Amino acid sequence: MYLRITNIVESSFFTKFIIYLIVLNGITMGLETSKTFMQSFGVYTTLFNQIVITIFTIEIILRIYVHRISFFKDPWSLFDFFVVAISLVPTSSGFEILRVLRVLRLFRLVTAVPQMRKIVSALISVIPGMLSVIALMTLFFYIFAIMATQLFGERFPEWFGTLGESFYTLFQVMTLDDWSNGIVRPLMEVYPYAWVFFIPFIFVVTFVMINLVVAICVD
Amino acid sequence: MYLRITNIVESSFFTKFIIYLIVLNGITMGLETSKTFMQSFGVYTTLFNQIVITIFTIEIILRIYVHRISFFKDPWSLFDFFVVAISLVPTSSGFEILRVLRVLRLFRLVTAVPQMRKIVSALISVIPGMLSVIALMTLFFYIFAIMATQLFGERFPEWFGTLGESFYTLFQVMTLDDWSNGIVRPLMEVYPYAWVFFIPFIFVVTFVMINLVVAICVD
Amino acid sequence: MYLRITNIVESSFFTKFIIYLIVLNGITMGLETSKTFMQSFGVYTTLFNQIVITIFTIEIILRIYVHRISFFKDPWSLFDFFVVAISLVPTSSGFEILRVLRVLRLFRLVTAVPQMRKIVSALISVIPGMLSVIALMTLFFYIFAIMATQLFGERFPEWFGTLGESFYTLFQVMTLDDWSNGIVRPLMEVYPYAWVFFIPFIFVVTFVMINLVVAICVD
Amino acid sequence: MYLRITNIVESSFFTKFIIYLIVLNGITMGLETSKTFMQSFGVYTTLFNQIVITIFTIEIILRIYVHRISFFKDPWSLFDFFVVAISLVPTSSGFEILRVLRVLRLFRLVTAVPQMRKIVSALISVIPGMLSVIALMTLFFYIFAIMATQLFGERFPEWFGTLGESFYTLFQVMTLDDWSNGIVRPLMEVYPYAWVFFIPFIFVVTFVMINLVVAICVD
Ligand SMILES: [Ca+2]
Ligand SMILES: [Ca+2]
Repeated sequence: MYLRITNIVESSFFTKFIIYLIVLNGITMGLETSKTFMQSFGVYTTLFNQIVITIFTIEIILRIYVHRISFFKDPWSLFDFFVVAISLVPTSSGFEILRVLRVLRLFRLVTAVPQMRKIVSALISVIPGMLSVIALMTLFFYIFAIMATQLFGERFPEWFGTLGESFYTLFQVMTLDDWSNGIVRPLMEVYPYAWVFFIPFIFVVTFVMINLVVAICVD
Repeated sequence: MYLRITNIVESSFFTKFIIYLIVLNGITMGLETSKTFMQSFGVYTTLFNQIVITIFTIEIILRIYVHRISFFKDPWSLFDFFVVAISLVPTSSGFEILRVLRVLRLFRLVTAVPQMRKIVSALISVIPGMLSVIALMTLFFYIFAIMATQLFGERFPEWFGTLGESFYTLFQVMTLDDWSNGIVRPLMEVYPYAWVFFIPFIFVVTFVMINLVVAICVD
Repeated sequence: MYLRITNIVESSFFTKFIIYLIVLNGITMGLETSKTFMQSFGVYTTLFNQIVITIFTIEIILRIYVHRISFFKDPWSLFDFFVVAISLVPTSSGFEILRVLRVLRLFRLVTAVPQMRKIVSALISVIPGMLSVIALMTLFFYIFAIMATQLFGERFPEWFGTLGESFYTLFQVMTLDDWSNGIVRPLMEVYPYAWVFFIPFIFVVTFVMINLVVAICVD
Repeated sequence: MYLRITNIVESSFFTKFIIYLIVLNGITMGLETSKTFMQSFGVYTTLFNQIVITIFTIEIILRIYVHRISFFKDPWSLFDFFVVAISLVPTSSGFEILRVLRVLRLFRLVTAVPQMRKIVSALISVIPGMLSVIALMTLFFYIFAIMATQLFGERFPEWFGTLGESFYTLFQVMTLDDWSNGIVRPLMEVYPYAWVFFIPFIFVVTFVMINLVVAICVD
């Protein structure tokens, strides 16, 4: 029976049928957003919803008999498994995020289309050539986050009171978002020289980030 | 008479007479902005306006009897057609944006001049080699916009209350506009972990957006 | 006496004497900033100022004998004339900006030192290849600035009340400064659809500005 | 004994032992952040800290005999000296930044891993090409900061008023952070024309900053 189902699975119709469900399920989830619609046709939806999840487990079952180990060595295949997996966990217990993480299956539209796969892969492929710099910054954030936590966290515990909080605030300064009136101008009402910590922080981080951009505009 | 007018239409005079009118009506529209100027000379500029609107229809009419099918296959011409059409809809009824969309005619200075046309066309032509990315992002915004609506909509309806709202807020974070003090920090007073949703959303959206830019400098 | 002075002006010493004065007057103008310093050594620095302005007029006078009509055809040369001239206008009457515009002479340190000159020129040379785009946008701003004034200026005169105000506000959106909480979210409390004007406004203007930068990396 | 130690120091084990310390002292510093952790293991960590500081001075001493003059002509080595030196100052009176600057030793993880060194060096190497621009800008900032102080600092001393305050505010405008609502809109309530000073300032400073980025993407 193997070669029977291998022909079914590898069949263009099969793929296109899967893709069709995604674009239907995608549209369905955006409708699940309307509190009105759910009162009207929620039943219709949750069942259509459960159907797809059944169908998707079947597909993932089929997809593995026809690839075995070649499957679990495929990023795209793995993705799909782990996504449908999520959607499998019952509609209760644990963390209310699971019910919500279900919408991640809409990313299957990416996986089930090569043109998308192509673009994502083009994108991802740039990452390893960034890890040298990324690592550098992460070391950097970590060093300053620590300095900040012990320089400002006592008078300013919202922003710097904790290693995590300093990390967040330092990130915010890096995105340059409301950084002066929002953070440093205040900080300075107590610590006049805080500009000595943040202007340099800003130069370094902005400089590095520009280098990172030109680095990707060469490869 | 065909060749008589085909020789009038193609005439440098005719074309430069059009450009001359555009720059006048352009100037006249910035004057119509002034409450003071409209008092005293309202009728001047209202007549002068209706005058030009005729002249432009006459032209667009003449322009067709010379080009027929060729004219309804010229981007720049179709434009000119539709932009005059809008300017034709009676100063009443329906929507009042039509009185305001009439200012779109000043975009004719772009069509009716090659130097401008060159640059516009240059710009536009970059778009198709972005749609792969643009598609990806729209799918992404749609996914996260759904998650946000069903994670923050209840306590924060102004910002995430509706699928559209989340789209708006998500756009806003993407432009990095006032995103932390103002959206995420407030959010965190209730949802300590909201940072888990927004830092990743930001990395992705900004990474992708950098790629899209380096894409446009490899062409 | 011509050849005598053509050896005074063209000399190394002359030039390096001029440069020495600039860096001295420059330092002197940062000290004129302190109200303290002025209550002590203010007389010193006002004379020192008039002194330098004398010395500078002598030089520019000299410079013209040695160069005649060739001088008024050098960008850098014309500049120094204009800048020194501004510095000549009596410490009274008309506008006080003239007293303030005097500090523009410190731009002579650029005019009168190569490499600066080189770099400035490097930069300016990039401009003409932007004029097509620049022009394009200025038409675009103008069109929307008009549109906004008549869509939003009645309920929101601070921001869109005058054509000029719209230009300012529209500029501000383009710099993406506080555009959503500061301007559009408010606007929407009255004009729910205002998002239809600003998101498109923002795509266009951002897109364009990206191209203009990609252009400057082609040239 | 020279060649004995030159075989100890130059040894892989020596280096990898140093790296192993950094990553441990690094971890230990992120824990010294916790107020809880200090109340339980504070003594453990302060001793461990004093220890590592010795180990690093022993190393730095060893490192010097094996290299002599070649060491004080190595950037990376000098660094390690100064960084360790800072950590050497007696945890006591004087400034308190010295206790905080101690966390700078984690930058040794950069100095003592060739993969970091490379990337850092790759970055630093870009700086010389920028000094022509960097100089230009500093001159520019200096000129406008002075103008601003004498134009706006009487009514707006928080922001201007001091040559330094202007510098800061001008920096802020350049990062474009809250520049319109936060600064220029207010200024205009008193000085209607302040826009004539800040819009050009913004064009120029952002122009320059674009050219600088393009110059780095070509070298
Ligand atoms: Ca802001
Ligand atoms: Ca901002």
